[PDB]
Amino acid sequence: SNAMEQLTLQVEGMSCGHCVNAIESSVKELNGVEQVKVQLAEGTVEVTIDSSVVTLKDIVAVIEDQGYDVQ
Repeated sequence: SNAMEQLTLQVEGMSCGHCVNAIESSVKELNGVEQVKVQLAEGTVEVTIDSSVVTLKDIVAVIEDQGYDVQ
């Protein structure tokens, strides 16, 4: 990570526990993502990303494609 920003995404669509693993990897699998904190009960995912590699849009695009609404 060259430049890691800690971003917290509010997530509409995680009603189940399997969603946790799904979305966390959906971000994590993306090269440039450092760590992901998927908070199922809170409806937020706090991700540390290297914005010198992965973009914010990349994160959102993949997450929503997996079936989540994130702001």
